[PDB]
Amino acid sequence: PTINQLVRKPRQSKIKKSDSPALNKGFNSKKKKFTDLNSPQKRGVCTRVGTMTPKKPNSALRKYARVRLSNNIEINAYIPGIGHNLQEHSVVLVRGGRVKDLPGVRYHIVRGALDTSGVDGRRQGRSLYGTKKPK
Amino acid sequence: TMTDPIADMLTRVRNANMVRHEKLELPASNIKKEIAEILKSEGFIKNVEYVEDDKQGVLRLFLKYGQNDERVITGLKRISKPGLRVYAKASEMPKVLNGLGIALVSTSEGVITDKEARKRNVGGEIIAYVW
RNA sequence: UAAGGAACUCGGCAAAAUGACCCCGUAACUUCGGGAGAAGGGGUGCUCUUUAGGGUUAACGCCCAGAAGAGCCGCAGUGAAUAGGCCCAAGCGACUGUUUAUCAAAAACACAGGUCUCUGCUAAACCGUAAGGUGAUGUAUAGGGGCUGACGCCUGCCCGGUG
RNA sequence: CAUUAGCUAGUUGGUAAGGUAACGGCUUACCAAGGCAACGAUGCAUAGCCGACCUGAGAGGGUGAUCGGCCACACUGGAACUGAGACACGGUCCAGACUCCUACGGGAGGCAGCAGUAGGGAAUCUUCCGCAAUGGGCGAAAGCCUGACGGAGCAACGCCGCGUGAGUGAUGAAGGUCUUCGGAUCGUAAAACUCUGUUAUUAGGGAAGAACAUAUGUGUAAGUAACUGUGCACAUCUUGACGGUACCUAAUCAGAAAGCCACGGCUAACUACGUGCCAGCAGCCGCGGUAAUACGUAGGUGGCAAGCGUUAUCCGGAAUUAUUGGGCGUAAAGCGCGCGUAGGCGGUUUUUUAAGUCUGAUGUGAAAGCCCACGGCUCAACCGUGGAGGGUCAUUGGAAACUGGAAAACUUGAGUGCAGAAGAGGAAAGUGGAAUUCCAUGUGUAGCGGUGAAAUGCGCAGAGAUAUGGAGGAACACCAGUGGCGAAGGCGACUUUCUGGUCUGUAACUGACGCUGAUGUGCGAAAGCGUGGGGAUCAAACAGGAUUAGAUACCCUGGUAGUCCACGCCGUAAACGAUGAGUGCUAAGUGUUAGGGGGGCCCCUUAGUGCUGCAGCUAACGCAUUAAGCACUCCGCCUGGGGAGUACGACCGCAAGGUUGAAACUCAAAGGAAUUGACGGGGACCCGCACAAGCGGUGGAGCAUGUGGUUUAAUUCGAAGCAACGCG
RNA sequence: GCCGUCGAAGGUGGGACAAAUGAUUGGGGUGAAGUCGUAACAAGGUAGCCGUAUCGGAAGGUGCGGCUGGAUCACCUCCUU
Repeated sequence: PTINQLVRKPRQSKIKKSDSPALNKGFNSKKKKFTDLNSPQKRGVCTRVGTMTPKKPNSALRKYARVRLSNNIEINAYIPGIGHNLQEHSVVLVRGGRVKDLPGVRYHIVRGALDTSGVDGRRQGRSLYGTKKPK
Repeated sequence: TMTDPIADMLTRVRNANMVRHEKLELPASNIKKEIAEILKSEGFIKNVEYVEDDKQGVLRLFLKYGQNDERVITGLKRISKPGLRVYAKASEMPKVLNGLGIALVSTSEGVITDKEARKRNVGGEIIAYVW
């Protein structure tokens, strides 16, 4: 635009909508209010453990878990790895990162953490997927 | 309506130079007179002729071209525009094409070039870029 | 009339409660008029100080009203009589009005507004056996009859039958 | 944040009085009606502010941990007392909510001080030592207090530095992994000899931080009658939490000291095995369906390394808000068009001013930070010094070109005057001719009408046709054209009356009076609505009759609103040149409309309207003096596709509905131009036993054969449209 | 000691705003190659699109106005060589 049009109407940049919104909100049990926190991870309770069919191009039974976080927020989280020991009423640690196939899963359950075991036979890539150094 | 007579002058030179016209005429003004004589002394145009008519006399400019019809003037750019004026200090005077082109600066010492303007250590309005 | 306050009852029937004046506040909803006194709060006695106001005027004086203070007294000061209970929501009817004098006042009848139809003027329609009238000393923007019933949005399909 | 537009009533000013350290509606009376606001009053939400930190080439963008400056707060809320200073974190009174004691009448408490506990959370530490130094309070001082502070404890939380070994040594042992079975690779890697002690262990030394204060003496100065005493000058004595801690010196040992992630492309690093669209991987492109360098594992490789990855958030890359540094013909984007207000911008000359602009000088922009230099820790991190830098800064000189202000002057811009020109420009009222429909008659006889074929339908109660006449409504053939006029929408029969705009020529007048234009205010095709008229034709819808498998459609027959008029309302269109307005410049050629001047013709020229076409622009198509080129001013608009022009709110409207206008959620595309094919019930030209003329055959029966199916002990396996089925 | 001006907390009342929840009810998005038609892209079976109104199980069709972001065809009109 012209300089005068810019002076009257300064340029407005676009706002950035962030992924993993449920990690950006805290809770205050005393005031019954939601806060803004920007947490790396959040801890929740598994209210449902099951398996989800993936998007159309792919075909594989993917394990997931419905997790109610520390907030009053109920999200769906992926379970990386082969074997998992999670049933209902399991405390998990949930990080960011979505699954492309699974529609409605925007988070990942951290393996090898509070009440979540690692992958039994993992030998290369043990930082991810939990599990300690064999021998 | 007409808002920038100087920008009209540079565009007249730009348009005539593009089609390699040997000469052009434009309504004259004191500041437009000086810019023509700055371009003459800097070797961008051949000659400046100022003809006295009754009203706003005529400025005749004879453009210069080189051996293989090489347009001596490559481009013209109005810097200070009526919608947004540009003023520069002597310390931040711009160097057009690393000194291979002149910037027309109107200072308290008259309409001069950017090279010796740093010599007088004065600033003014950056009229146009000629390279 | 102790305490309770619709537990009575078919139903708050009856009774109780508000009520005057002054000041402040008043929502949804609306056809923009209203709703509305909506709701909901506060004051009113007496004496003194003070001192605006305009009314008749020659002025005294006579009337009728204001404001600010300082007191006084009772349980209570529109100290008696007279003077709206209110709010939320459904039907029904637009409304003011009129009806069974003497068991029914309403949701029934009117209504303003619509529509259909008839009627050309000795009009149609009506009272009379007729003469005479009404309509009207009116003339299709008038008159009679049917139906519906402010306003807003609308009013589908069927002409076999019957008129 | 405008989907927060009107906010206040001590409010705003004045006059008095009071009280405040002090001015002041600070408070109170009385006057007046004032005050702020699209330059965003008010309201809502959010937030301590800054030096500074992160990022970026810069412009910018994000942030406000530790350190320093300011502010505010001390369980929540009011108030004052003492005091120089408080309306007071470890002070007082009251109220409240809690927690505790009580002989029930009454009492006590406040870690957002340092530690520490419970709780919340993904997440953040010792209930330590000392006043040895620096600072603070009090005291003449010695001293006392100091959870300030100086130090220790814990945490890879970060930055920096050093390690975990080196020289020679077969890139051959033995072992893994592949293998083309020959070998290759781990690999100088390993033994193997020498070698060091950074580290570690033990066993001896062992700083600085210490300057003091006081006390003691010694002189000096001032004041002294004099002395004490005080200030100053000197030298003596003293003391350390850290701490026997840095650090150094001897022996001793390669011994006690590496892991994490990747290896499909972006992007450095490939093989084998397992699995087989499963298990699983994934930031995107995507991988995985018996031969994955993409999944899991094993070797090897590569990147880093006491760290390595993942997640969370910011900047960059992103020119993806484009001031630097983008666009709006077809990709997103020019408001449907005028009239116009604020604002923004503005023709030439002279004089002046100096607000901007430029150039100095002062004061300040604290310190700590960034950068540069220098010095000290063995280097570095770190520390300390000196510069530099940092402002829309304030005061004060100087310059006068430009922008701004003031005073003069000028016509080219813009307007007015005069002489001409054309026009379906608009409004009102009249006047016509052709045609359609209907009606009345005369003639007239069996059909009319319509389709691809029909039929519904109109007729025999005389239709259609033909002739005459009448009634009524609507529109104006020929003229008529890349013609004209209008801002756009739009405007065609003729006449008259009002009335708008435009063009040409002249140069008589004014001397910049101009452009654009948010809000605003008007106009604005059709359709639609209200009221009252009118109603010929055509007709949404509605009825039929057909076609189709169905046909609430195209075809036919009728037919209502509407189509017409007068008032209002509506305010939308592919309202398009899909192209904002103004100004100037930049090759040509050839038309047409309306004028002018020169020599029917030629030349020149002004304003429109067209078609080719240069430079130039564009992704291409294309535009091109009627730009989409080159420039300047102003406004409107856009920031991936859906959700969606949808909520919701507001405003407008009788209604239909119009304007403004999101989000949750979802995908990695959506889209423009052009290219190659393929498809067209999509046409023109040709060919072909394709059609026609045909002579001249099957599908009915019995048998044979091959199949399918059934059945069987098995009825062996293949062929399944043309191109399997008397096929192998 | 009394009372009186201000006065926190509290009480009463009518409004404003914001979240949550509510029988039931609307459109959207996704999915399993579920059923009826075939509306647009080829003149897409009847050019399309825009505005508008009225009807229809549904895409839509039709009525009026406008555009080419339409074929072929009959030719304009210029250009053109």
